[PDB]
Amino acid sequence: FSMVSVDFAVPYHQQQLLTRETGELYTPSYRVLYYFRDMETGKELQVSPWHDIPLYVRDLVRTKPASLPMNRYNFICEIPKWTRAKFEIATGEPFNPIKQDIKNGVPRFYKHGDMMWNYGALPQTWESTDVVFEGGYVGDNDPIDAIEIGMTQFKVGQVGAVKVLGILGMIDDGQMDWKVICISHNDPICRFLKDIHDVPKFLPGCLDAIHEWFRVYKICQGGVENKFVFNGEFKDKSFAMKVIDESHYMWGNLRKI
Amino acid sequence: MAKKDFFSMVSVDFAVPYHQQQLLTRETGELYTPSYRVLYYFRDMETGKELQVSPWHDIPLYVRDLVRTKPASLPMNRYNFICEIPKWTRAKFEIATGEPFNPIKQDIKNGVPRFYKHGDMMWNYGALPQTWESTDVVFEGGYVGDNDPIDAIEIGMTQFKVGQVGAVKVLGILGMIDDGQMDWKVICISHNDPICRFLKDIHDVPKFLPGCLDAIHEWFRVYKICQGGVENKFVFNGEFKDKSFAMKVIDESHYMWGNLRKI
Amino acid sequence: MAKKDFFSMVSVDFAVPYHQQQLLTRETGELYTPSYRVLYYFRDMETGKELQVSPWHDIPLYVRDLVRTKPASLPMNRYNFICEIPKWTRAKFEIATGEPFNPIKQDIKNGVPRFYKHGDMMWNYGALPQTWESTDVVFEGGYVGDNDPIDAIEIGMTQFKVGQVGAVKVLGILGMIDDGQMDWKVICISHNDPICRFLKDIHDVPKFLPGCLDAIHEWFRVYKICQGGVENKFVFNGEFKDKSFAMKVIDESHYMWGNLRKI
Amino acid sequence: FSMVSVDFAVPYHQQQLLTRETGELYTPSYRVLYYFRDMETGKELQVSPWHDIPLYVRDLVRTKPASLPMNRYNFICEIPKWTRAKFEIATGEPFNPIKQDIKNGVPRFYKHGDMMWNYGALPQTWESTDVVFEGGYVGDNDPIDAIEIGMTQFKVGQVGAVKVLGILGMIDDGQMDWKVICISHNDPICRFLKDIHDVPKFLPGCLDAIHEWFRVYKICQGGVENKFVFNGEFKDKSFAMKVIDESHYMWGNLRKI
Repeated sequence: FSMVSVDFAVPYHQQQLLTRETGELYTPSYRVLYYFRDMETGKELQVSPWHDIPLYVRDLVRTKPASLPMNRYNFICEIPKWTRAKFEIATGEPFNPIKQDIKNGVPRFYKHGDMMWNYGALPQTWESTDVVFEGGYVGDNDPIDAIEIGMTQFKVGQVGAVKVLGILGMIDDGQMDWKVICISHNDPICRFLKDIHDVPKFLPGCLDAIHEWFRVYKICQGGVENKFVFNGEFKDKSFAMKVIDESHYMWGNLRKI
Repeated sequence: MAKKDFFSMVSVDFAVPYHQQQLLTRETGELYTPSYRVLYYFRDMETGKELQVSPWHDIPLYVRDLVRTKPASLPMNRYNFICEIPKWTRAKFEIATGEPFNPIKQDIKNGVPRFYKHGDMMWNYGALPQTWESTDVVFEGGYVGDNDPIDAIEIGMTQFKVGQVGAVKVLGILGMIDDGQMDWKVICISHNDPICRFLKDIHDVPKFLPGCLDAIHEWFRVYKICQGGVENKFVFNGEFKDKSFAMKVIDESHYMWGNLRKI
Repeated sequence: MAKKDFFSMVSVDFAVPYHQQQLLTRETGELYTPSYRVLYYFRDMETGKELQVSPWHDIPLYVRDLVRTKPASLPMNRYNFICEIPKWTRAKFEIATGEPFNPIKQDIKNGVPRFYKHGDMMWNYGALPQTWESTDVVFEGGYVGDNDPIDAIEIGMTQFKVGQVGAVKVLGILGMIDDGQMDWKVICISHNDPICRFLKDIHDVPKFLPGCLDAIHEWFRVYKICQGGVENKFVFNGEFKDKSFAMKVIDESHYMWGNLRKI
Repeated sequence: FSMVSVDFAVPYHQQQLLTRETGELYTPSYRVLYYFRDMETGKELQVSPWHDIPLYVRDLVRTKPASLPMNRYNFICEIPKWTRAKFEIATGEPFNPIKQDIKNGVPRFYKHGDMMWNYGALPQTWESTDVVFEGGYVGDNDPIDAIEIGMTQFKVGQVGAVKVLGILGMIDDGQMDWKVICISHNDPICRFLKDIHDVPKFLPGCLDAIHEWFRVYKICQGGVENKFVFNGEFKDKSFAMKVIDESHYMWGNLRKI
């Protein structure tokens, strides 16, 4: 038996993402915490869903065609499909757990209707205010926002691999607020969706509905319609993956500080 | 002055050591002649550096990424599978357990390349890496191992190229006796197949792919008769054991493979 | 002389009477104004002749072809569904049970077209044709019917256009009380959805579309509060009954519809 | 309540196809018989899988887009996927039941290997010898042959709706022997397969393997390779649906006689 092998020692231990809840759901004390459980040792450590969860999903040895491009990102669901309690990552609290946003002293919920798709953020991203985006707007100092459009509803704070399909430039309170469009790698049609122009072929009405909702959800809370760069048009996954890297880079610098 | 920028950078600082490798395959020799070889290499995704590797010892048996985000309550079941004999074909290819870096080559009977006389292999047929069915171990019914990697039959609709590797979900196993030794046939399905997610365990195969398991039992039970030999014997009565049993057999196999290297 | 041409023409001579009809829809009026109408017609697939029809009385409740080739042992479950309120929208459209040929029109509150204040309808919402929930019948918990076609909520990923008709598989039912009367909400899924085949009965919805049934119960239970009213009441405790129960309710409904016409 | 409705009386009763077996499987007495069970009345009548089962699948009222073309044909499986006993419709026996073909006095089985796809015929079709096809070959006086390529294996004599995707002109003993390529309307990928050029995108190797098998299965039974019109090329579904109609027409005339 030839044993000639490239002694490529697998370093680190794989980690298992865990979440825990504390506080009373729908009240201001609710929090979803994240932890890593070493898969060899069993040791747990609290981690930050934002800084510590890989933006890029990778395994040790990639067996897919070197010619096939990569498109597997992690996605942190904040507002599950068919719900309206506005939850968010507490970028201010240690270990950035998920908390429900407070509008007054009262926990916030959308007045317009429900979030009809899983809504959240991509970890290890930062849309900086010191950067200027299309139409000359600056970032809103928050992780990049994502909308995963498959049939299955994620639990609050649930994380999973998605395939980026496109992006929408929404202006929010004077700043750039990209909404990345993506789909769970486990959804039945994930494979038939190659780029943003396929969303209407397989989920007719989905993109119009996403556009319309973000365009007007504030109006009924008193506000005004919202503005979009590119004409409320959805840019494709190439443009979207670029914005995400600019984003990952920006996150990298915030951490070097 | 509505700007509250207080961003906590508290994080568990986990350095991601190693560089991700990209599997690559290259061919040499003339297909269907005895010089044909499929060789495997790794390409450091950082440095671009390539090294030749062994599909048998260097491709992980378990597919794993750096941070698992699936429920900790969901048991793991994603193994790597190396295709040797593509679906719908009959040239017997194999991992060269004796040559350096165990490339894939065509099985030679005398000096003539082998092909199945009975018909074509109707499913992708191959092996699971980092496995070893040791002759020094006695299995069910008192048969020893056959000294080769574990055998696997992936049952999805799509056909793999020769030497193609992919993630599969293990569903069950068949204990066939081949020349006095134990020869497990692990039943799996590509994690990319449209029905992979509805196939939970071996008893679901009949529900979604009726005929499939009978046709696997049958082909393996008689494929040697036409070439002159006898039918083949099976443990458990030609029954397919479920994924739990199958995973234990695969664990045993990976353990033995581990010892094999240490010697 | 190897030609043996003896072709038996013995056959049961079943003449296929009627001509297949093609459903057609046409719109009139200005969308979102009270003049908007969606009208249905049939087009004889032979003669090309068109006739206006009623989406309510003329579209078959049961989808059936001339010779069923599915196992006689497999129970039938393919009903027609008329979409009134598309997935992700909020304009309340309805079948005009009072106008001739019952076209679809937008529901008018005073003289103003209606829209749901609470949010959008997140599933295609509509009715099953040839059904009638009679006021002269007392249902579970002693509530009478609401004098309209049965309500249906189709749960697939794809969104229907207003007034679009399609085959759906019935999976269960919810008994909501609406203004003292019984108001069934039949839960179904398009026969074209990728997971239609894995959804056997109402208890499978939670397994493949977790959240879905809770979100349906909730929206229907509170959608009226914001417009000033009260929460809504449910029979069976807001529980979703399975497809068998749901099919019996639909049969009863089709029977009553039959009487309705005879009068 | 407006009751104005187009009184379009539904005539005939729907029929349920039934099959029964007689004789000993794999011996010469095995036969699969067909019957219709009226769905109202319960009355059963023996029918012929060939003359009595609609070539076109139709329901009373078509609710699909009038713009969407029709492509739902019935398919009678004779040789199930992964098997080798050559069964066939007995075009000579009354009510054309399925019987196993007899090569000598011995029931026939393929020597080459198994039929790897469900193999059968389309009902109400006839490939006449008095007609001349591409390359100038005449028909082989039999129903049109079909290969349904989905993942699920049909039982012997099982009938189901398929979507025609293409066709292959195989020459057999001097005559034209079309092999229609199709897929069960229930297979998971049926919807992604639009035409013959999609078969390689979703089932790579399937068309080459189908070509190769029909090209050589006779060689080992002593014979020679087989010839194909069009260069062993698979024509698309438009050409295939045309051949099927010529076929249905021809069947119609055989019956007027």
